[PDB]
Amino acid sequence: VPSGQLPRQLEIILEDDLVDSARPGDRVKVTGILDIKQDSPVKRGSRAVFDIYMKVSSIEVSSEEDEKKIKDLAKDPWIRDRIISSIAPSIYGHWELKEALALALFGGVPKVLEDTRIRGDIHILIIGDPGTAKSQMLQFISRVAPRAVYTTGKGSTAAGLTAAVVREKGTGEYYLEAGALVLADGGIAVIDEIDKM
Amino acid sequence: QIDYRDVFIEFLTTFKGNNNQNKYIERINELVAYRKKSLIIEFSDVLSFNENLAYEIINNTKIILPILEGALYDHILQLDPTYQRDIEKVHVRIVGIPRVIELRKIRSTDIGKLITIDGILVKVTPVKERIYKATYKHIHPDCMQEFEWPEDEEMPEVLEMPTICPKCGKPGQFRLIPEKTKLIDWQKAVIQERPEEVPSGQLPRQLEIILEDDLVDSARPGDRVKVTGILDIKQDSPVKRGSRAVFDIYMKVSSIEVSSEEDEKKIKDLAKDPWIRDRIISSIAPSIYGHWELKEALALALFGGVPKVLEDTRIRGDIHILIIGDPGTAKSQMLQFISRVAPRAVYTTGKGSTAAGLTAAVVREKGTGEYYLEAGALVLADGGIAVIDEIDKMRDEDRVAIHEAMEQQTVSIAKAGIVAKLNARAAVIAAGNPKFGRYISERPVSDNINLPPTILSRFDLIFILKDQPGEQDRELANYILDVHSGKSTKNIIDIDTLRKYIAYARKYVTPKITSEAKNLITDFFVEMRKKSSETPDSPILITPRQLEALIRISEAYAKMALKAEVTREDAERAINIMRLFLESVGVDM
Amino acid sequence: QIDYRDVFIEFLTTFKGNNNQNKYIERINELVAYRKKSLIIEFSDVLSFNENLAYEIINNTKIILPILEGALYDHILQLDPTYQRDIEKVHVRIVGIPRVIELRKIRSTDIGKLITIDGILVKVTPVKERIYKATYKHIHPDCMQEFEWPEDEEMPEVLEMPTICPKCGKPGQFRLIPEKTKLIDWQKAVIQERPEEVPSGQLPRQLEIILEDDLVDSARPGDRVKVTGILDIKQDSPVKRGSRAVFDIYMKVSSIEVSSEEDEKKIKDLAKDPWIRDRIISSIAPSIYGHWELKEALALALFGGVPKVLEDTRIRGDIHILIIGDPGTAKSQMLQFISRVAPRAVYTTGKGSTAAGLTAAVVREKGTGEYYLEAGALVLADGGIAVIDEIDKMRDEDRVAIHEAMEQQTVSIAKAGIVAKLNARAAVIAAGNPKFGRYISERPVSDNINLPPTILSRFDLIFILKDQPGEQDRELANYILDVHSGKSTKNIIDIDTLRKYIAYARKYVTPKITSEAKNLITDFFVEMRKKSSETPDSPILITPRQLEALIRISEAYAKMALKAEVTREDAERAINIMRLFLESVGVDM
DNA sequence: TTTTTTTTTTT
Ligand SMILES: [Mg+2]
Ligand SMILES: [Mg+2]
Ligand SMILES: [Zn+2]
Ligand SMILES: [Zn+2]
Repeated sequence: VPSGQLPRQLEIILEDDLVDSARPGDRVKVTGILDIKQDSPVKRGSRAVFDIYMKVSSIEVSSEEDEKKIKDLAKDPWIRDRIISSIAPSIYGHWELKEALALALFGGVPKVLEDTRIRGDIHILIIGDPGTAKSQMLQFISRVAPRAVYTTGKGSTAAGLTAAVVREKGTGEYYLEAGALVLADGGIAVIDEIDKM
Repeated sequence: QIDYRDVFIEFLTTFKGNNNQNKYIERINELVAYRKKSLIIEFSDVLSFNENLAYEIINNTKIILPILEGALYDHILQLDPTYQRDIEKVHVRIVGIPRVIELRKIRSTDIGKLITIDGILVKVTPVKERIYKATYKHIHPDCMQEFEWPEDEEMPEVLEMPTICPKCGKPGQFRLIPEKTKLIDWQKAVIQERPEEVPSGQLPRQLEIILEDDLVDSARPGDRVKVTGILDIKQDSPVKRGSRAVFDIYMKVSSIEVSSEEDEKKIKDLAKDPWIRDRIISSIAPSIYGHWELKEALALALFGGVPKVLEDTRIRGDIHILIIGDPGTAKSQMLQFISRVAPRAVYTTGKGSTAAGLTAAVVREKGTGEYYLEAGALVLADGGIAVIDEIDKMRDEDRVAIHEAMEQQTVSIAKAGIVAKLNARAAVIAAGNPKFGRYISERPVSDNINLPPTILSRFDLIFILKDQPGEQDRELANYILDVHSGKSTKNIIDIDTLRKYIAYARKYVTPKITSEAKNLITDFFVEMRKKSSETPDSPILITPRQLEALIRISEAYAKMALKAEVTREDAERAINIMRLFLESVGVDM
Repeated sequence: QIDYRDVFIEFLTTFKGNNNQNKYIERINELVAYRKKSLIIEFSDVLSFNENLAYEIINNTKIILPILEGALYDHILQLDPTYQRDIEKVHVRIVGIPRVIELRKIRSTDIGKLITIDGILVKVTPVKERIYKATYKHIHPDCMQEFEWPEDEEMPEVLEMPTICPKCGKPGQFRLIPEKTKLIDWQKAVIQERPEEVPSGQLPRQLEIILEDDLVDSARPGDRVKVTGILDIKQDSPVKRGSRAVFDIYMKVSSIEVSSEEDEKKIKDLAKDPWIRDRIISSIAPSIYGHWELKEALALALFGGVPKVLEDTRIRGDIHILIIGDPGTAKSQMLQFISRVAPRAVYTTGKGSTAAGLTAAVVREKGTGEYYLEAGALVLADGGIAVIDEIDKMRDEDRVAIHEAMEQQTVSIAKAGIVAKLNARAAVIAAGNPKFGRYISERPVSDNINLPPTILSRFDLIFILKDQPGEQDRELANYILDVHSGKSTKNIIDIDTLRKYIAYARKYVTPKITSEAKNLITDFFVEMRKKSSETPDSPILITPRQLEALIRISEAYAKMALKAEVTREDAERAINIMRLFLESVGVDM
């Protein structure tokens, strides 16, 4: 996005076996043919201006050499120390906090019992004086995690965190839109300035 | 090709059941007895009897289904002619189709084929009428003729009127004649996929289903059902131009399954054991050890007392239980167990789910602005059990209205020009955290749960759960890890058998109070009042509501053993459990 | 086919009533005398006279009702020639049809047959006009012709215009002529099923009914009614293209019954008892033990005083009662009994207890975006009794909003560009708990009640209920257990005849004050004022409102015995009950 | 319903 501008959007069409090939919030690479979009041909009067939409032919989300590379890293006896040392390299100190943040990236193993369920996710709360690089680390966590969402207490609403009802004015229909917590399912949700929410 | 009508008729009359009893004839006779007009058959039986017939049903259901219905109708009228002039069309429905498709996996290849879907009902529209054979009159000064426009064909889902009068061969204006128009019952429902099968990070899908004829009002909203039928593309408005060559898909329901005499025999047999009362206590929440007093109370709540309806007043028969447990005391384990074991239960929190927190609310219409009513948690749980976790942070509006619903079991509205009264006869089981994090023994109960003392008097029993760091910690730690690995106890009753046991007792047992039980309860209540009077700072008010609790608790014990009357033993147990409750809150009984 | 109008005319004259008085002959006379234009026929008197006439009326209702009505019109014409050119068409109403169908059980087969439905009226639209015979003029320079479009046929519900002029056989445009158009009165109302028949966990359903001609304004919302007629499909917007061959169901009302000379005889017989006052008091909440003085007060509020309307002022005639008591003192149970026996009552416990919900609310009409008033609890209770529960839990700023309603019996709103006044002539009965939940004898009376003196002066009687344990618990426990055992008190006036007695007394008895009663009331008021001046610490102000409370109470006692004037004994009873109220608040006399 | 600024009544 250029300076002082808002992000742009494009409409894509998935057909046949390409449906349900991705989830919202994913970074994708999409290939296909561009075409102009027609929606109300009968609406005569000016409006000789059309929008462009993409006709998808193949979609990629986000492999053998990498797996070999990963296995070699795990062979080092001090791999755990290397991983901790790699969390926010630009921050001095805070070794205990860095160690805990590494654990939350991996997490535990969920367990389904006879009656109840045990979560595998780890929740971390940080309280610190201003200027202690709390926000710098959280920015790093949201960038290194395979799936993460960064939110702020003041810039978030209850509807925007769980699900927002969108009335389809074209047909007068109600349907849900995924919120921040839903989009972070299976990942990490990062909340800054939780005390100010 | 081969006429299966003869095969179908002999199959029904010569079906070897569990003992070759020909159960299909039995239900056919039952159908004639009550004029049910709908016969259901199992696909497994058809396949076992003649797999060739089964394949035709599952492959060409569009063509051969009316053929089979005609053969069945002829057999029914031949067996009994009185069925005529009452039902002109019988219905045959297939269940247990092996072609099961997940809701999210439906594609274009499944359109027009017989498939079955499993899901949850969310919305049900009121019953309406659909035209399948209309009658029209040509308004042209020379015609004055009446005719049925959809000639030799059923009226499609799209209402269309003739352009040229068939009788006079002229165009013009046509008027519908409702008096000579055939109608069929029509209902629309929405089915939603279960949360278990929803992929991660995605919203649940929905599907529109249409119920017609006797299938209307076959399932209350919020029930897990299995639906079988045909898929088709919806046509909301075919005359709407604007491209949009895409369409949704809906389902024409042909058979719906929701979720015995032998059970009643085994239920009565299960009650023959004189130790049945203690067995039921053990069967409650087998995962958690100890907490026998709390387990005993929950068993009484499920059975409940017998409500009294008099000429001028109504007396509550439900039993309300309050649990105040420290954090980490696993107060949500049996609460989840209670919901599963209860035949009808509603799970919610203090704030509720919708705008109507617990009792009810009045909401303006989004489209028209008209005022209507929305049922709360208590109303939706009428006749069952309402499990309300986290009772201590209910809405401020409900903090006053709950007084009437908890005692009079009614919700009264006199707002925005609407006067209404809704029944709320539901037993309430609620859990709340202490207002100071950890419970304080020396302090009273009112200043420990953050509720008005009036509400406390409306609860039959109150129990306090404390996480005492005693010797049990080692056992508790081992117990917690054993639950992680997996373990179970023995000599209990499964939830499935227990659930029907409670349902049977609540429908056929109405215990009566005897003189011996009457005298025992009277003496204890007088004794209760004296003890509270002596203490000038009693932590719990002893009101006449307590006397009603003794009657209700004692009746539950008799209902627990399917007793016709209440005896001394039932009264003695009722007194003892109340004595423990007074000790728990810190009253020297 | 044979005719029956001769038998119908014969039945109207040859039928013998209970005493062979030929009421239908008398009923015809009343119809002619008052130009009633509508006649009511009981179905139980038709099959008894001729069973054959009963079935044809039920079955072929469409093609036999106009025939019978036409014959009756000729019978009236000879009975009174002047009835002509006053009422051109007459109507006959049939009630007590054996075909009664529950609202939820209506299906396709029930359309087109005479049925009966019992329910509750919730809303009525204002009276309108419907065209059943239109007159048109062809706007085409050649034609200039006027005609009635629907020939030999009543104009359908859908407004249809001619396409070809019958006078000239040419197309064009036509102009309606309102001056030559025949109209019929039209009204729409919505009926709701009673809560008794609503299934548990479900919201009540509604049905739309149409009242036409003299049936308009025959009932008001909130009334239990029994309606008879024919169902039909609703063609609200037939011009709406877009498929949707699904139609709703509405009801064409033929007769309506709301909620008898024999009742008057029964009521008058009851008043002959010298101890009728005692019997009425004993009949108030028989299931509640004790509280005799509170039961006496509740009886007075049900009957009330005599409002005075003068050329310059209006004087309140209603009686207001306030009850303060400890929890579990049967306050809510007794209040619920009032709503059952009162002809019109409104209940409000926790929801709608705000200022807007109690008197009136200004709501934005989303149809046009403007503002209009919505009736509150007190306005909806006009002419009846308003019951308020948990008054002590109401906010003080919300509670003061009813000061004008309790005394001036009007509600005035000046908000958001709306200035309006509404009538709120209702009796207010309120219940609540003391300041500290339970009454404390150590604290004075003033802080125990915790209410401003301004609102206390508006209550005619105030009672304090104390739950003090003692020797009466055994009697209370025995009485409660006896109630649970099914035992009931005898020699008690039951519910429905008590409701009739109160309704008759309120609208037919107007006692007047005599000279004997004037002296007794004046003397007590002077004595009461002196006692109040003696003690300045009293929590109750003795204002002139108290003097009028004595007048209102004394009139109610006379009205309770169907007496035409207030005598010495009635004044003495009013003074006696006033003494107890003063003693109940610590004001000795 | 949803975020927004606004005057208003009422949560
Ligand atoms: Mg920061
Ligand atoms: Mg009460
Ligand atoms: Zn024609
Ligand atoms: Zn003409």
